[PDB]
Amino acid sequence: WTATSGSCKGRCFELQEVGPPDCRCDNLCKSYSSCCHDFDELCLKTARGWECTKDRCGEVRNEENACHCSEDCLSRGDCCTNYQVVCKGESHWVDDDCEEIKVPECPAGFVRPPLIIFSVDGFRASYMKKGSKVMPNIEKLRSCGTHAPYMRPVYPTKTFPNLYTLATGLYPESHGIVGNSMYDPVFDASFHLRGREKFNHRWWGGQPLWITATKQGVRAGTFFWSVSIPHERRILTILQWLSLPDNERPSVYAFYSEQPDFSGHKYGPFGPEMTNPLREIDKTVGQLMDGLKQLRLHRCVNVIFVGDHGMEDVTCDRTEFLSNYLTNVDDITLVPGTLGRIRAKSINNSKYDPKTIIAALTCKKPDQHFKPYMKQHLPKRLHYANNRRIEDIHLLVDRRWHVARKPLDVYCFFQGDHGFDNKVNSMQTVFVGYGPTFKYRTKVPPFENIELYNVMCDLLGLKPAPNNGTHGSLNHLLRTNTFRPTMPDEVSRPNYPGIMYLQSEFDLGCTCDDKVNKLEELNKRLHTKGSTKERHLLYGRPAVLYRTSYDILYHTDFESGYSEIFLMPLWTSYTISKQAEVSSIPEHLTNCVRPDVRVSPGFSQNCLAYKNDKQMSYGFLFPPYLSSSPEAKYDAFLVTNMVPMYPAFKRVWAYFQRVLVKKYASERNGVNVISGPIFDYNYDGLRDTEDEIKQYVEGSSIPVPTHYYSIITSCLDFTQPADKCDGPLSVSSFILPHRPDNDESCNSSEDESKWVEELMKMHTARVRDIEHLTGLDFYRKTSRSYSEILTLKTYLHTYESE
Ligand SMILES: *[C@@H]1O[C@H](CO)[C@@H](O[C@@H]2O[C@H](CO)[C@@H](O[C@@H]3O[C@H](CO[C@H]4O[C@H](CO)[C@@H](O)[C@H](O[C@H]5O[C@H](CO)[C@@H](O)[C@H](O)[C@@H]5O[C@H]5O[C@H](CO)[C@@H](O)[C@H](O)[C@@H]5O)[C@@H]4O)[C@@H](O)[C@H](O[C@H]4O[C@H](CO)[C@@H](O)[C@H](O)[C@@H]4O[C@H]4O[C@H](CO)[C@@H](O)[C@H](O)[C@@H]4O)[C@@H]3O)[C@H](O)[C@H]2NC(C)=O)[C@H](O)[C@H]1NC(C)=O
Ligand SMILES: CC(C)c1cc(CNc2ncc(C(=O)N3CCC34CN(S(C)(=O)=O)C4)cn2)cc(OC(F)(F)F)c1
Ligand SMILES: [Ca+2]
Ligand SMILES: [Ca+2]
Ligand SMILES: [Cl-]
Ligand SMILES: [K+]
Ligand code: NA
Ligand SMILES: [Zn+2]
Repeated sequence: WTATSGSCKGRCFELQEVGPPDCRCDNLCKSYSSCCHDFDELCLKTARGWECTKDRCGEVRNEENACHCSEDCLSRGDCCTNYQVVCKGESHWVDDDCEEIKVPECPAGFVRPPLIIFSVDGFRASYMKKGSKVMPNIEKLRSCGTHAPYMRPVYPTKTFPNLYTLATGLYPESHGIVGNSMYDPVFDASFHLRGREKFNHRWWGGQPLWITATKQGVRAGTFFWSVSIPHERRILTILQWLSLPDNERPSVYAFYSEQPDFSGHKYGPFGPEMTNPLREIDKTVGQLMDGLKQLRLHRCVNVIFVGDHGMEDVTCDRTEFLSNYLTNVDDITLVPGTLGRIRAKSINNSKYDPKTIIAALTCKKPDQHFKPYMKQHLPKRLHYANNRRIEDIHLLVDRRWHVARKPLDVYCFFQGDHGFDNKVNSMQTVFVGYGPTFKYRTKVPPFENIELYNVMCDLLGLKPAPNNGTHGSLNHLLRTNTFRPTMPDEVSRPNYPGIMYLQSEFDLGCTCDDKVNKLEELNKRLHTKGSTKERHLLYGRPAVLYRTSYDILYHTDFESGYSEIFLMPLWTSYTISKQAEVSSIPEHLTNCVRPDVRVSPGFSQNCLAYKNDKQMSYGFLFPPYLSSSPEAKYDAFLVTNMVPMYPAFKRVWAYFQRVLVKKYASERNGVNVISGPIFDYNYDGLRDTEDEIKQYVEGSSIPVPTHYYSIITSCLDFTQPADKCDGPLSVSSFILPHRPDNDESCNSSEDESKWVEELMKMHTARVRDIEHLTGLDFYRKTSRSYSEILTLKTYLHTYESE
């Protein structure tokens, strides 16, 4: 109930929301159907339009007008944004030369530069270049401020998940807004893009920027705008707020445009009808900047120009239909479109079996334009699993396509859509930062939108709530207010075991044909005490950030941190130069596993368990194929370098180790590799404790990894070899799912050179993803600044063209 007979006079776009049934005058009142009767009359004025003309200059204030051209408008803060241009001979902001903003130039009484977040829906990254001739205000922002070639959204590349990620610094699985529609089975309720349930506060987790600000004494304008409030009125309202007295004036604001998304859906990302929406957004930016300039705030305010996601070409005819695959199609509910989520239509159907569904959807047509996944098997880079609102069965849809349940659901209207995998080029969006706190004419590398919350906090002097950004990885965007973190302290120090066990103490069912001089006797002791470690451990040993028991093991070709709890390495580190040679496994060592006399039988794997486990085999973290010499090759067969691997995954691993590592050393002028296992049985993106492990090698305490990682590092200047690099580093990484079949790869019956690399690209990862999953902290000893290292740890190699 709304008692809509109260008044909005003197309350237009009130910041504090007032409780029902009292009628509201805030920028959302229309969305709750709850505005006072006189709201449109008093707060949505339109008379005489949005521009001064020559004849209105110096007019008598008439309060019916949309904006004013009278002499008192600047003091009042309600001039049309072109007032000084038309009436005082001033120039438009876009026609002024760019001049470096070295310090905030703010009116007296401003305690910090304000921040305005100018958010644009569906603004694809390539619009900055392709639409540059029709967007001169945006282009001036871009070239005079700090910009990135693109900004990576979160998955799914939908509106609310991205806007709310921007607000919180959280992945959708953590903030809770996991799609543009959702079913929460605990609440037994549904969330939709349209409608009222989305306003319930229980959907929205974490702490958004406006709350972070309020709790720390920084006032915020309201970020949300009802669709009917015209853009010009949004701008004028922000300008009015900025004219408030010091004690009432907010320090943070958001503008939102529904364009160019709204047109992009109808015409495609580059349809000829797209030029006008881009022109109109540019005009709006112009209105803000002229507006700020009249108030003497154009060298005071930090402005962020940012999109939620891009836009792809998608039409009705590129729809896949589950009714072409499933005979049971009416026993499921599909969340459809550019992704798919499946659950049982009824939870009382005991016949519904997800395994049969997955199987019926797997590699059934030769060009199938979606791939089914259990959500825990999705690429870890998507961070799209640890929420009850994400259905167990997921469909990753190819770019340019839709999935639907039946043809009747689709009957064409639209030519554009978004929602796909967040590494897809067409889904990329924009970032520009302009103002005293940003750098001047600076280009920064692409970065993820999860990082911006921290930076917005830095811009405002706020302490960010716990989030998924890596605070300091974006310090290179900022002139000042940088955040200078310290490296996490190591929690467990390693043991450095010497030779402590006799060969006959081991009864492991392991066999090796190895019963085979003082020059090379002292030479091999030094290799075991760590004499080559500077070659293979380039950036220091990783730090263990949790309580555990482990050992450092040195060898000629590799160093490892061996866990006595998980009975295998947490990490193995080695360097392969450009000139290194690949050799084969000699016949005398094919099923060789040798006890490691530094490590007790009781903290060692055993071969018998693998013999008994008919499903599980084993591989090696340091590849025997890349041993430096025949004598060094025996080290690769130590039981302490062994890890459990399904024979299907061994095809992947073997191709990586035997072919790809050498290929990368050739291309990159050497590589350093760190590899190891990951255990994430509860799909939370975080390292499992021992008691979370759901699968062991039969009859043993040897835990089975869910994934295997590798971090491949070299010199960014590839004319310098990886091991003698003076400057910045280059990295690519992977987190490969450790699966007993290759059902994920439809071409896996062919040679590994036709399908393994494609799998690995799909499972590309950031170093920081691996850190969360392992509790390790890498790159502890470089000669680089820590912030530069944090940037490197957040890099994702996407394998998309420019
Ligand atoms: C990305 O960054 C984020 C933010 O840092 C990381 O997420 C954090 O991860 C922490 C580690 O998992 C997690 O810590 C837990 O918090 C529990 C209290 O949580 C409530 O309070 C906080 C603070 O206000 C709030 O943030 C939480 O909000 C979540 O839940 C609400 C719904 O209630 C959602 O609206 C919101 O979206 C959010 O959901 C997300 O997180 C939850 C988990 O908290 C997921 O289940 C959701 O799917 C979704 O992802 C909460 O309102 C606290 O109770 C936990 O403590 C248990 O475990 C510890 C182990 O140390 C144990 O010692 C404790 O005693 C306790 O155990 C008991 O409970 C167990 C579980 O019921 C039980 O099994 C045992 O037997 C014990 O009796 C724990 O400290 C923190 O909440 C979230 N925060 C957020 C915002 O998500 C995230 O990890 C990062 N991601 C990556 C990849 O790095
Ligand atoms: C960049 C960050 C800081 C941010 C900006 C804004 C900006 N303001 C805003 N205002 C209204 C809408 C809106 O209405 N949008 C989107 C789809 C729909 C909903 N429908 S509709 C009106 O048809 O129901 C269009 C969207 N953005 C909001 C925001 O909060 C949030 F994440 F929760 F969104 C965060
Ligand atoms: Ca959008
Ligand atoms: Ca986990
Ligand atoms: Cl969705
Ligand atoms: K076996
Ligand atoms: Na296959
Ligand atoms: Zn859209």
